[PDB]
Amino acid sequence: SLFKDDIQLNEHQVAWYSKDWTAVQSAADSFKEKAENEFFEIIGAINNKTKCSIAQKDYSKFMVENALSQFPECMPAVYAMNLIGSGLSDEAHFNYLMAAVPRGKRYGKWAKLVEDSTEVLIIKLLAKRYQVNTNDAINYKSILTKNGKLPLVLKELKGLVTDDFLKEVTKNVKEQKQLKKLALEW
Amino acid sequence: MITVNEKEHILEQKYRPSTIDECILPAFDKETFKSITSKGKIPHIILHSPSPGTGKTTVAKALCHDVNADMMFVNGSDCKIDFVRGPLTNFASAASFDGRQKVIVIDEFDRSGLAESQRHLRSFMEAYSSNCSIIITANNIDGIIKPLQSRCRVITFGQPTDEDKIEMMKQMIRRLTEICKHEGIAIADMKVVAALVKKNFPDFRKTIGELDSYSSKGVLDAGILSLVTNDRGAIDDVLESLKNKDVKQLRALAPKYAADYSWFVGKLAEEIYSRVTPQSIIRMYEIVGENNQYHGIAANTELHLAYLFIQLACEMQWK
Amino acid sequence: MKLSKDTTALLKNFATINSGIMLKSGQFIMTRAVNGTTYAEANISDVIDFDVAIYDLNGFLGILSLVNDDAEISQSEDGNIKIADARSTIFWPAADPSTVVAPNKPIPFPVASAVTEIKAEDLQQLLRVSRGLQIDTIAITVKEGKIVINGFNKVEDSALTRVKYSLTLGDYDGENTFNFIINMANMKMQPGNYKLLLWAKGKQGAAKFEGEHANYVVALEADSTHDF
Amino acid sequence: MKLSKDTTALLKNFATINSGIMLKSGQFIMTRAVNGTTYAEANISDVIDFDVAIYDLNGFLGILSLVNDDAEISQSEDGNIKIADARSTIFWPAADPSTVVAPNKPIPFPVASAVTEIKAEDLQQLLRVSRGLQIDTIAITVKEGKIVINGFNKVEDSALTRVKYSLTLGDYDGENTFNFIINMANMKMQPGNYKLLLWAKGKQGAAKFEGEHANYVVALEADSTHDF
Amino acid sequence: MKLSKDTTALLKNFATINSGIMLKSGQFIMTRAVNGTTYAEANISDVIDFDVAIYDLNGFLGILSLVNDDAEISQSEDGNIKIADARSTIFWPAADPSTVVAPNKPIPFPVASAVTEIKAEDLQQLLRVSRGLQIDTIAITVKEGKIVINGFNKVEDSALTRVKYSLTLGDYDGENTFNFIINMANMKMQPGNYKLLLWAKGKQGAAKFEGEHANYVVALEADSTHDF
DNA sequence: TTTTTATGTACTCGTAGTGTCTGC
DNA sequence: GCAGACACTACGAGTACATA
Ligand SMILES: [Mg+2]
Repeated sequence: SLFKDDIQLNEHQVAWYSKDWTAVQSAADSFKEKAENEFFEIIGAINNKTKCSIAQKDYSKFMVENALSQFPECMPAVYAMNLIGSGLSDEAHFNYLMAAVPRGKRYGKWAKLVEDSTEVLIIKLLAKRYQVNTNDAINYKSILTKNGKLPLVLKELKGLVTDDFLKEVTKNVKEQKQLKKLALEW
Repeated sequence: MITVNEKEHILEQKYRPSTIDECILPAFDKETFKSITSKGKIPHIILHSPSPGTGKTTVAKALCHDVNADMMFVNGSDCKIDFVRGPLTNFASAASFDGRQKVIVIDEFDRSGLAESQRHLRSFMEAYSSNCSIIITANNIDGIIKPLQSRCRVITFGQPTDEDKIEMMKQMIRRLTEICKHEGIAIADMKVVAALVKKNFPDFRKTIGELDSYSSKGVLDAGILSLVTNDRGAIDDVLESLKNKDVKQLRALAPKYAADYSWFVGKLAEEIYSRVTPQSIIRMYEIVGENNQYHGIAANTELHLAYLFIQLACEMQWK
Repeated sequence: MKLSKDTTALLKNFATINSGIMLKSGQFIMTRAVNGTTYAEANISDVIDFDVAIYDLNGFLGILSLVNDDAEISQSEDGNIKIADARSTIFWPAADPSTVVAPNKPIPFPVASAVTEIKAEDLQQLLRVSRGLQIDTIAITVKEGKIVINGFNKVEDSALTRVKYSLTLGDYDGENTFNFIINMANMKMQPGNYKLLLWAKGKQGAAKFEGEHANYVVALEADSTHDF
Repeated sequence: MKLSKDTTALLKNFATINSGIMLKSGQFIMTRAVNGTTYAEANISDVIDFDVAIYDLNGFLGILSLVNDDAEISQSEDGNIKIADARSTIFWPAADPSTVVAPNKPIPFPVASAVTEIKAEDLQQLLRVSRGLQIDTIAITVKEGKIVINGFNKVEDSALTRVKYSLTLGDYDGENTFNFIINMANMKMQPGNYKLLLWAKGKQGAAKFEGEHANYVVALEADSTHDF
Repeated sequence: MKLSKDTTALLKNFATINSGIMLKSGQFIMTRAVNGTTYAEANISDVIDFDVAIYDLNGFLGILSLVNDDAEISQSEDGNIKIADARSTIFWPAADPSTVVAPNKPIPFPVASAVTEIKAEDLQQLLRVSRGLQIDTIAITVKEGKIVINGFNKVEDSALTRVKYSLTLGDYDGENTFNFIINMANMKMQPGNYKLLLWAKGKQGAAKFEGEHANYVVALEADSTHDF
């Protein structure tokens, strides 16, 4: 901190002029700021009957179909492009929707279910040890409470929680609250 | 008035404008560029189309030319992180010894795999902002990370006003005329020049590239006008037979286009959309969409095309 | 203005406190860490006969290894650096002053709050020692009369109490027990024998090692407690 | 219990053959694949002091390069494990045996139909030719009295016809004819001198690789052909 | 037929020009790059006794380090390449000529527009510097009655505006004036002293290096300029 | 004002780890 | 002769597109 007169060189200027790239990097990483899309001005036009004309902007037959999939007033039209639309021009799939789904409004919230993260890990586990697909696995868990005492079996299987396997269950440090959680109360 | 490069035969690159005035642009846009060249210093800028050949990468070099910058021109896809650390850091830190604005032109920077380089650039732009500025050229903005658009004046092309379009077109016609004098191309009918411009409007590159291919015979006459306004493949015989609701004719055209179906079906959607009433549109997609969908299960493809025609004939209410 | 095995050597080192450097005219040269933490001055045989700033020193010097020792360096026509060799010539870029951090002035060291010294292998011993066992910080302080250094690993020894190497320097005539700390990557000086002046006036202090070639000054670390 | 520098290396190696392992008390380890293709046994000089099952091996040997080498790996106070360190302590999961495929069959290689040796430097040459000459199967057999190896290319040369490689391994004296084919994929030993004992009666069979640091036994591919 | 270290060091070179090669009986070998930019011809120690096309040169040369330095080679009954060792033996796929872009014969070099020569000592310094100086292309013109050479940075440079380097070759006897630019990338020659043969018939134009071992031709750059 | 299906296939980037070879 | 430093490879991250 010598010299004692430096108009502070900004976090960047120091990164670069000194040329250690690892500090330059974290300065890079600074703005990663990941978000994008504007697909809701496309949904909006199909709804409000304004004009966009597409072509210019990226379009998602999956994203437009799903968004509308919300309001039952639309399902007839989406249902249509769903059976039939596989194989239509994005230009088309769009032009159609303009001329079918009639009113306009929608407010935001999609419906996503509530996952008990624990319950999913448990079924994903059972289907692993037992080489069954997910529906029997759910049967097993229903059964395995009501006798044969789920702690007996979760204790045997706590063996494979391999943290490759957790990445399959949730996506965050919620995922590390779980490593511990069945390592525990059985 | 017109800059010619003379090291190129390819002719849409022979006539590439040297300065900001030679460029044909929307009024407000030209004016904002004059404003910039006036102040003598050039900010960080993004030029984007997404329609090709509106003049983005041309105006990039012109802006530099007008302010007399020391300019490094760089292919976007060549500008990976080690380039920015390497060659660009050198140039951006070095001092031009005539006191010229230093400017780095990164052309066609909208590639996806360069996001890592672009982030690395966001810190750079603030460090070296005193020396030199960056002009990015892009076809699709979303390929430019948000913090780079924050740091720039984003100027957006080829989306003129209704008036600009009318002026720009006059300006482009005047220009084409002038290119013809120079090139030895005889203009018999001015109507064909106004037609080439209108045909390919946003894209001024293709509009000149066209002129080369219709000049085979050194003259533009009423006969060339037929080929410029005319449609070389088309759909017309089907569209017409559909309106007339006749069948023997539809029955006969089937085998013609069964040849390549996926393309034909596409044109038919595109072309009927314009020619039929609003709730006929919604019906036509259900009819064409369903037909397209089962094609490739359907065993006789020529018949499957006939089936499509009979279907549309009856249900299409034509505006 | 040719350059000798002697003067290039010391310069490859300044290249490690700071990548670029600014040299003025004299037999005088000096650099600093962009961030402050470090510094270094020196006088040398050969004579700098023009003002110029460099961006890529480590690079610049590599380029010199490739021409004739008797290669005369000049300020080139435009104002960059012409390196005229035997039957060839190289032109390396003069860089923009405002993109190279050099010392404002040759910071003048106060009087010693403390004085002692160090030995070449001792400095060799230490430098060598740390990284191996993972040490990355140290501390000079009075211990049983004399002065000694205690090397820590501040990554796995946060609050600094499990020494992992130690070296004695020479006893302490004055009277009070102080405690000085330095980061380890901050120790750029070249081995050999250095007289070690120490200093303090606030939560701020310094430490100017004196070698028989050049001088190095290193800041302290925030949690050092002098006894003044 | 404590695990050495040589033991752990037969542990990264037994991971290339099974995700999981079960070693038990003794000075013996062994594992074989969930597809019963590949068997590997090894006698170590660190004496394993209890019966444990790990769902994952190559995961465990990871939390073990970090800890220093005291590593009193004991058993946790709740059925899991305890890696004791010079200065820390770590806890790995421990799987119910129902979740690991363990050999359970220290069956003894019957008797050798024929025996022969291979020099380690000459495993070298083959483990490497095959890489860039593109081999994926080989066949051990008799050419001109000695026992040879042929490398082929099951994909390009669909029926082992054009030999991309041959290697000569010291004569056969017994009077038999044979052609033992092995899918290179299912071959996983670290180099070294290896005794080669190959057995087969009629159609069932296998090859056993005796080495001074481990033992290896794999299965002839579909078509191998002999008269024993 | 056998091949020695010296021979191969060549072909490992000729690889960097064309990854394939066709070669026939004699002490002559040659390759020209697929794209029509460079070409090398070679007289060599070892002796070729049959025609053969190699698809993957850069790795055949590789296979060859995988046996002793002496193994004999020939055309197999198998009309492929047999590298036979003391103990082992390899069988390298000889490719169909159709696919190995080779030169039918040897085209003479236009009695040279201009002549001069370059010390191998000198040329090492060019390559050496070019890494150091990011010199990607060069130009050979006439500065004051002598033949110079200038390295550039076509990247940062664009117009070849500023010279970063300038060897000084011979003197210029005759009275034309020119500027022959050369893509550094296109310069694939094992170092050693060369005679230099330049040529141009207007828009036509090339450059020939005349070694002690082989001769090399590279294409000028698009606006190499001259009055020939 | 809202926000991403599951399987298989292909391609580019950066970086880290890996190996063979040469100047002071 | 060995480090240094170069050239190469393997991998994981993010993007993409056709199917269902
Ligand atoms: Mg462009």
